[PDB]
Amino acid sequence: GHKLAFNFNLEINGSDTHSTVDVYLDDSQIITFDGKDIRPTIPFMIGDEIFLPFYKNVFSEFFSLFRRVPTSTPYEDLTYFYECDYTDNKSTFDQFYLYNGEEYTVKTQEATNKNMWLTTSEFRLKKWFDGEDCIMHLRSLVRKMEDSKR
Repeated sequence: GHKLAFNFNLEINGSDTHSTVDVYLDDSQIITFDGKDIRPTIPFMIGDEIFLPFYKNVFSEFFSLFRRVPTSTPYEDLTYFYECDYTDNKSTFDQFYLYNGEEYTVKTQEATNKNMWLTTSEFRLKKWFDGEDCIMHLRSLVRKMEDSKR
């Protein structure tokens, strides 16, 4: 089986934001994004002109459209994990949310970054990158790695 996982992290320091995305293919990091630049972290992805600019746009859209309020605490770390899996000709998916490292699932009746993050993250990502896209990318990436001169 194979997995393509995306780890979205938004760090809120006062009013400034630092965003990161790490992409893992079968538990190997292949792509990293630091808010401004996207980069390959594995040889077969070096020189890629198809996935890198695509993800760069997706990741930028994901973070820039998040409607945040001013933080009460000096630091807030918001995590959104998304993974698709293709095993035995079967497509499965998994996602979760972390606030300062801690998983949470329940939406509350107050206007906080923690709540907005939980409420909008999946919907926001799926606008440019849904499960079907993830599976296609996954299978395409697996083949690309196998066919690569590395």
